[PDB]
Amino acid sequence: ASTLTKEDVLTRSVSVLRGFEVKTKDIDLQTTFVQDLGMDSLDLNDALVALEEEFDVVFDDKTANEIKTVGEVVDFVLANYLPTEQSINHTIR
Amino acid sequence: TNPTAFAQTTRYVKDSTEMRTLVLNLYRRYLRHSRGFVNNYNLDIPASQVRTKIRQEFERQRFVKDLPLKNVLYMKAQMEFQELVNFWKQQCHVMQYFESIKGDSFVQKFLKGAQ
Amino acid sequence: MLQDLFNNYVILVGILGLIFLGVNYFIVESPRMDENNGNISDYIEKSGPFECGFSSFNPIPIAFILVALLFLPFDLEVSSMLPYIVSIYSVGIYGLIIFILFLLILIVGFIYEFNTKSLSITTILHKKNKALVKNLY
Amino acid sequence: YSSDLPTDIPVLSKRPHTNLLDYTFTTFDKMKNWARKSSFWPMTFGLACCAVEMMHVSAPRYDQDRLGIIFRASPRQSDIMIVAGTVTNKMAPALRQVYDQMPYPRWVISMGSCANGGGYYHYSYSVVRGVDRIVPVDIYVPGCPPTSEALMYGVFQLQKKMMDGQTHRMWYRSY
Amino acid sequence: VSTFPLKSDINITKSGKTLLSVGQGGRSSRTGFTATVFGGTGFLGRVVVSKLAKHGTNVVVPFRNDRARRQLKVNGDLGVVNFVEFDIRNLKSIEDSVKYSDIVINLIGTEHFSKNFSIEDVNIGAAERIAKAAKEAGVSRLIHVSSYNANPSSSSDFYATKGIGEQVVRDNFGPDATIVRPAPMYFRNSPFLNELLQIKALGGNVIFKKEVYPVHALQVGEAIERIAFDDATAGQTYELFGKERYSKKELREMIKHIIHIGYYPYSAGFYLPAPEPFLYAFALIRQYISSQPRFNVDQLKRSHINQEIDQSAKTFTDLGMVPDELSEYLYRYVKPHIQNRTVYSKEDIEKLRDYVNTP
Amino acid sequence: MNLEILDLSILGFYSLISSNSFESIAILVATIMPVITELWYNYSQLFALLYTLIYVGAVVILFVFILSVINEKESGLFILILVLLLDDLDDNESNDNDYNNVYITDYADWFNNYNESDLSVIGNLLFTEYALLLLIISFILLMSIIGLILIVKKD
Amino acid sequence: MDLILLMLVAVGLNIIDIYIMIEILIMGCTVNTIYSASLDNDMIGLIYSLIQIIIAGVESAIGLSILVNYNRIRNSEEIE
Ligand SMILES: CCCCCCCCCCCCCCCCCC(=O)OC[C@H](COP(=O)(O)OCCN)OC(=O)CCCCCCCCCCCCCCCCC
Ligand SMILES: CCCCCCCCCCCCCCCCCC(=O)OC[C@H](COP(=O)(O)OCCN)OC(=O)CCCCCCCCCCCCCCCCC
Ligand SMILES: NC(=O)C1=CN([C@@H]2O[C@H](COP(=O)(O)OP(=O)(O)OC[C@H]3O[C@@H](n4cnc5c(N)ncnc54)[C@H](OP(=O)(O)O)[C@@H]3O)[C@@H](O)[C@H]2O)C=CC1
Ligand SMILES: CCCCCCCCCCCC(=O)OC[C@H](COP(=O)(O)OCC[N+](C)(C)C)OC(=O)CCCCCCCCCCC
Ligand code: SF4
Repeated sequence: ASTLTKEDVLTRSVSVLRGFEVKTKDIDLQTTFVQDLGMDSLDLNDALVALEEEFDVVFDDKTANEIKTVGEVVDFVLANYLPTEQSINHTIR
Repeated sequence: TNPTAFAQTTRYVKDSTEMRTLVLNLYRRYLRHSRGFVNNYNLDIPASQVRTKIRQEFERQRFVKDLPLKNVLYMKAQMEFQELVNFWKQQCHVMQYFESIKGDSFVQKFLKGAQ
Repeated sequence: MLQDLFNNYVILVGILGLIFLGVNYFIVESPRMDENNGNISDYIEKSGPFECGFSSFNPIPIAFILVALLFLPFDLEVSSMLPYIVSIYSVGIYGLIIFILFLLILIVGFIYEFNTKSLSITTILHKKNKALVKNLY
Repeated sequence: YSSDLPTDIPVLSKRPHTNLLDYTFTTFDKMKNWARKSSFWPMTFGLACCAVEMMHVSAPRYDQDRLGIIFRASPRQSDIMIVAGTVTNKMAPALRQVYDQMPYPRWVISMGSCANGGGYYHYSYSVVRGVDRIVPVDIYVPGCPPTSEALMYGVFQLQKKMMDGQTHRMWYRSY
Repeated sequence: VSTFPLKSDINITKSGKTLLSVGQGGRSSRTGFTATVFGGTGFLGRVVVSKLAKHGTNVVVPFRNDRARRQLKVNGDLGVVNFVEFDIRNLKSIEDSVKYSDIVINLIGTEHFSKNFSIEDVNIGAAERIAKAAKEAGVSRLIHVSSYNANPSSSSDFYATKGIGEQVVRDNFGPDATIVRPAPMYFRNSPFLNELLQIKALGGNVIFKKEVYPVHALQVGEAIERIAFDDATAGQTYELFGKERYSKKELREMIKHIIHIGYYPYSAGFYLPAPEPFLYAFALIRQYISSQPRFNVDQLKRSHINQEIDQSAKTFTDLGMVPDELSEYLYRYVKPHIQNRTVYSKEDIEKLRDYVNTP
Repeated sequence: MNLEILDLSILGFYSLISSNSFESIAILVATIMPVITELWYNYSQLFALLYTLIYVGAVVILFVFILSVINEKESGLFILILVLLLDDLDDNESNDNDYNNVYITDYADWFNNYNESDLSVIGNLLFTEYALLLLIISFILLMSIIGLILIVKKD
Repeated sequence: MDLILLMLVAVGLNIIDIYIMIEILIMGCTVNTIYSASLDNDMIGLIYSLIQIIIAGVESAIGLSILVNYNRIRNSEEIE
């Protein structure tokens, strides 16, 4: 099942964001990405890819130019989180 | 005939804005495969190092201006992506790719032989 | 009767096996003798897989997996005819008629696999063609 | 400490047998080298026009098999590596991987001009100028292509070197 | 290395020869020198020889093993790498490798005495003959390599003979000779590391409690290269070592943890508590029964002695080179022996080192 | 000094430390071989062979056949030794002390002038006396042949 | 030390390991039967053993056939 809730994404999101050069250390749902954190194209891609490495959710090309806030990413993970299929050994024994 | 993995048609893009978005997705594609490039080629540098070098590669040549020369730079960078992701370059070439690289005063160059 | 001679033969082959293992560990020249460049464990280049020179990174078909599974029945059929071999005389005609029935039941198994073409590897993933037809409007 | 090294004691390849051990470890060296001298199994590393001659040695006229030569495809089963043909830059990294997988002892024969020093394509942008930049070589066969006898002559000279190996006497006398 | 090693194109040696380097420093370039690297077929030589040849210096490598010298010729161009068959007991063959040599490097040094040589006969008898013979042929520069803990009065045979090796050279070659003391180097197939990776290491607690100052072998390989092209560094004593201090037992568990080697260490033989007499007896017994160089009695004593830095000597920075730490290179050199590979970066070695020290 | 005991002690160890499916398959062979050998001596030589021809020759090389199509991924030592040593204390599967520690004999008779192998008697009974067992077993094997196809064959 | 169910530790942690344990367990009943048939000098018991080997053979095939189909199911996408 999908064990991630909204708070779990939000709590762990900051730690990744605390790992990159951010104008303010206060980040929540309302906080933006390009404006509040002053991130350009290449800067913002690293954080977006980094959240792909932790939340294990792939962002497509359609949402690429349509990301403007950090709450959207947190809500996006819930709609797009699945557990990787476990082999026959893990599932039933 | 069936084209290989990670192939794209060679198209002469006639828009300034579309090329901007094509590049941005491409840069993410390199970062997505950051873990793989370490495990595939057995590179001595960790995953964060490769992203650092990839960023140094993408930051380097972002200021080009000619659209006819934009497509050429996007075409060949696609080949570099396709060659690397398909695991085509040998191990040695990737190791030496990241292993490449202040000058000296005139007296220093005069004595040994300069160029 | 009396298999002491066979027993010694079994011992000798077992002892002879270690001689195949051990003779190499004594005859070969040590690593320092040829090039000294490294031990087998250290020489990762040599102690690695061979892939025609270039480095690289069995989902077998149904039929291959199906032939293997069908080996188990047919092998138990053949290996259960052993009692009739050593007693073909004494059981007489009665055993012979039973024996033929014991096969005719298994022939239906043979017949069934023949019709469904379960053994064939089959080629459905590819080799498809179509006829071009004009669509005048 | 106390030390006294003589000066007139000769080198290994010139040192005659003196005691009975010097005859024992010479027997082991000849017996072991005779095995490698006869069971001479190269690797089919034909790359270019030089590879045609390497096939004609196996042909019935010359019959490399009579001398105990059986080409083995896998590097593990092959103790020699006859590098025949041009070694392009695109191949040189791959060639090193094939060479490094040969268990010791291992020999390399460079046949033809391309494998020796560049040959016809010495001034090419994508041709290694001599395979000796990549793998150590024990004998060079000159030709374009070397005649089927020239390769056999090159094989024979390398055989004459293997029969001169003195490894197990080296432990007794030089180690 | 970079692009050209020589500081100046024309260099005059102590013998008056005027050597002019040509080319831009490639394989087909030259430097006009002739550096005889004794013991070049060894672990250290294959780095000393490689750097000298690629930059155009002729290398004369005297060897006693015929099948080990073949791979040294790849590094140089045609005629750059030369070979001379020799033995330390053949004086004439020694003088064949020094007749045309402007640089003579000594690397011969053993830890185990054999049925033909003792520890003194090699660290002294070879060194004395090599140094004295080189002088008579007008060799401009001599460079020598000794132990990192040379001491004339030490009870360890290796350290005692290596120290006397320093004296006997300077009484034979003279004031021009140089002595370089390398700390235990780590590299591919390094004898320093090969003892740590071995699974069946009897007396592992006793052997690995010794302390060291590990140094990257490439830098020592360049350290001799820097000294070779310079005449300002005659008559000195150099000790080369790494800043961060490491101990074998600290490394052995650090090494094992990267390879991820529950029950297995307790069974396969990782930790073999054996009595001190047994270790002494086992080494003596193999010394007459073995045929390949095994663990020696001398390395039983050395395990009780820690590495000592000598203040009379000169460090890497004296040559303008900053030594590199084992943290930045320990992972890659055991990468052969190790889902998703975890690459233990330079900083993360401490975090591994932290995990070893925590009980 | 029954060396049969040592082999089982080894197998009783690698069974506890078995990690991947390679180890478990090797347990099956390392169980069959002590079975086959202890039957070749002692009790019955005919069934020591009938094990090898059927167990190893049909099922075990089919075990490793399917296992290559499944997957290949990935207390201490004193506890495992302690478990074995306590498990080894009692090894008398029966508890009739008189029946275990007293030996017996049989008296041979010359009446059976028609000496025949144990397999001939089995054939003389399985094909005549108990023919129904044989014909049902054929029917079961028929079910498997049709059974195995329907499960695996996708079409 | 069997009343503590020690044998469960000795079983592997895959479905294929469970299959092995069953066949070992069934093989224990045949060795007991051959023990009983030989001592009694009875060939009726040896007929039973022959049937146990044959029947337990079929059960092995059906089990692996189900397992192979089950394992194929996960990797049954077949998009290309
Ligand atoms: C002719 C005899 C040759 C014997 C070769 C193996 C000797 C080791 C002892 C195994 C026999 C003991 C009985 C247990 C069966 C094997 C189960 C097992 O775990 O084997 C372990 C074997 C050794 O590896 P090890 O390091 O000890 O364990 C951890 C491995 N990651 O690692 C393995 O997985 C084995 C790899 C080879 C498998 C070949 C097939 C198994 C052997 C079948 C012939 C042996 C018959 C049994 C003989 C002993 C009977 C008690
Ligand atoms: C060196 C020695 C090595 C020996 C190897 C085994 C070591 C001991 C391992 C544990 C032993 C516990 C079982 C003991 C044997 C089984 C019971 C039995 O057979 O009886 C023995 C004992 C007393 O029997 P007794 O009254 O003397 O009979 C004489 C009649 N003339 O009967 C008893 O009273 C024992 C007490 C059992 C009652 C309490 C436990 C039962 C409740 C928990 C059971 C666990 C859950 C099981 C659930 C069942 C599943 C539905
Ligand atoms: N990191 C390290 O390896 C260490 C460095 N040192 C010292 O640095 C010096 C460099 O040695 P190193 O390369 O590292 O290790 P090696 O023992 O492999 O070097 C030995 C070299 O000297 C030769 N040699 C030894 N004995 C004789 C002999 N009787 N006659 C002729 N040649 C002989 C060897 O010849 P061949 O191999 O061809 O038979 C080889 O060329 C040594 O003295 C070493 O003790 C100090 C501590 C450890
Ligand atoms: C039990 C283990 C298995 C069997 C062992 C035998 C395997 C084959 C051995 C190959 C030998 C080999 O190669 O000998 C032939 C080589 C080839 O001569 P060359 O190399 O040019 O040197 C020879 C010329 N010199 C020395 C001047 C440079 O030497 C010999 O003429 C050795 C001398 C002849 C020995 C005859 C007397 C001993 C007889 C022993 C037999 C009863
Ligand atoms: S040397 Fe001549 S024959 Fe040989 S590969 Fe080169 S061109 Fe062809």
